[PDB]
Amino acid sequence: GSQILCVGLVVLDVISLVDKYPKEDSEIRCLSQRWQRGGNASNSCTVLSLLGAPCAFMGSMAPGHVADFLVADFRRRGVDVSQVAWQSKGDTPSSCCIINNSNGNRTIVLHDTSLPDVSATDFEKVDLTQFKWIHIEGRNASEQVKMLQRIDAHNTRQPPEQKIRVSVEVEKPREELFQLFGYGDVVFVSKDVAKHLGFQSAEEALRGLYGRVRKGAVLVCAWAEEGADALGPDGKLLHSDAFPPPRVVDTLGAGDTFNASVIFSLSQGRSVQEALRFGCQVAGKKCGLQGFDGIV
Amino acid sequence: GLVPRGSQILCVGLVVLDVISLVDKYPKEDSEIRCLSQRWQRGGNASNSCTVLSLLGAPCAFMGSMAPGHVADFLVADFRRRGVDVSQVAWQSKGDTPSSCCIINNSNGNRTIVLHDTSLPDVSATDFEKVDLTQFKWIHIEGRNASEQVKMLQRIDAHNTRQPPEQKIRVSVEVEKPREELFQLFGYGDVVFVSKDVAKHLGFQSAEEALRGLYGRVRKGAVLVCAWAEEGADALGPDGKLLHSDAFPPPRVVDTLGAGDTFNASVIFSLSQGRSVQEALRFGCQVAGKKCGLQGFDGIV
Ligand SMILES: C[C@]1(O)CCN(c2nc(N3C[C@@H](O)[C@@H](O)C3)cc(C(F)(F)F)c2C#N)C1
Ligand SMILES: C[C@]1(O)CCN(c2nc(N3C[C@@H](O)[C@@H](O)C3)cc(C(F)(F)F)c2C#N)C1
Repeated sequence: GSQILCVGLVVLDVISLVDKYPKEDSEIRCLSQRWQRGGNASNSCTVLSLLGAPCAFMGSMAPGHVADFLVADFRRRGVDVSQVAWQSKGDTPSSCCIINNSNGNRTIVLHDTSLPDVSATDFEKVDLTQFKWIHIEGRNASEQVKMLQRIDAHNTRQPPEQKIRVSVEVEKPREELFQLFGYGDVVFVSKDVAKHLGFQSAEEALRGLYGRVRKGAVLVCAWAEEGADALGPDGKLLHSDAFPPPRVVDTLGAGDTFNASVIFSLSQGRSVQEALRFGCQVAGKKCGLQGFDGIV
Repeated sequence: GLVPRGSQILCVGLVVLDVISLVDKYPKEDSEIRCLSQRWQRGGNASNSCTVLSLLGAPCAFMGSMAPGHVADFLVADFRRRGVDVSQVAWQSKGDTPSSCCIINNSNGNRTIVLHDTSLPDVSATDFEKVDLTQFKWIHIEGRNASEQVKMLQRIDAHNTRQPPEQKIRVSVEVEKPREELFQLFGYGDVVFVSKDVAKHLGFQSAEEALRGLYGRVRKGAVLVCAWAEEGADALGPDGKLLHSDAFPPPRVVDTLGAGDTFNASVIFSLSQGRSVQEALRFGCQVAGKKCGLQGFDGIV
């Protein structure tokens, strides 16, 4: 019961830092270039390790030079990679990321390689006893629902002391994913998902979507410079203002920084109000830096 | 390994990692989109010419700057896949190996480019000074850091002054970017390639106007070459006779990216084989024309 497991993607982010977003059909020179290990669940692992939490990553990878870079990076951060679902078919996903240096906007052109996703069968092979918290990045929802039902079954057969806490992230406005609201102790819904469902604020989104979550669950919604909100079974809307840096230079992975910091803070026994504030704190620090070094 | 004396064609210039993403529509800033297809390609003018020289059957070498890392590893493996000798690469302790991001909009064909940064130092005259030239029969320089490259060209002239005519290294220069720094390179080389883009920027409206207008800038006995896309290519040498070749357009134009580099490498190859300027012009148009109907460099020969 010592690790935080993050289930989701690992993508190679080929970053270009620009002073202005390029206008279509133009040729701009970038300020700098870097490779960064990406993917939501993968980014959350980086943050958890920097926060001082033992963590594990579970996701699909295909042997090759890109996976070698990603594995070395994960290992350099002390992220346990023993749960990786190695694939014989597909290439490693990669994306071209344009980071605007004047406002931190990040634009991602993802190349999804048909790498088969982590299956309920792959998850069934995992001994859950070493995990205190399991975070699932919403992707192949029907297959992830089965993984979540397995954690519930495990929890039924354990005393309250040994129960594995569960969190779910619904970040893409894909209908398949909306069934994941009914699973997990903590549900993270993105601003992009909330806006697609017709909500114009975090408070509105929480009130509107709370009926979709499991009994006793906490629904969390971060809203960029507007900070973040959370709503629990007691019906009290919780809010935290953002901690924006004086100069916002990179928001790539700011959402993942928030998620990991909220999870970390809750796994440490802190209240929802303290976890919300801490998430905004670390996410805000991240936005004033390139990458993840120096967030703590 | 052992490279026989006077056997290679050396190409000095840029190697870049081109990341090309094909999209339905141009992404709006701060959005996360999925591309239709994505490819990692080795680019750069001198780099592209090396590929073509290898496919033509010429032993060839590339000289350019690279920084140790995963990008350089991809580029080196891609050079090797194309039989290019990479032993002359100027490995750098500072800077990033060039990488570019191209976004191609599938609904209108628009190409948006986020060019490589300027962090990596270019090949210097002192890096070039360390090269034993005896293994090269031809040295092609892609015009970049002109003041440094002029010194490299002066070193080849000095080498040649002490050589019998049969052991003289032939030299070619490409002025492809409309940068004033580069215009001093016209006065160097046996063969000078000037691009249509450079010629137009200098106010020339045809390969003929460009050659007649710029010939006064080349050294005694040099051949000035100018390809003009579908209008074919022209050359002008010391005899004052303007030479022309019509283009050999493919039945359907597929990919013109690196067609200029294909022309340059084919002209060089043909001249290094002892063919005349007229024959080299025609051969350059033929290979460049074949390339335009092909994706990449496979099947150009
Ligand atoms: C958990 C998060 O919601 C993920 C995104 N995020 C932030 N996004 C910001 N922007 C994204 C894009 O809309 C830009 O125009 C500005 C700006 C900031 C801030 F300014 F506060 F630093 C934060 C913070 N933290 C926190
Ligand atoms: C050595 C070269 O001059 C460099 C470019 N080139 C061509 N460019 C063409 N363009 C089409 C358009 O996309 C523009 O880039 C110009 C069309 C053709 C042709 F139609 F003839 F095949 C050729 C040929 N050969 C040969």
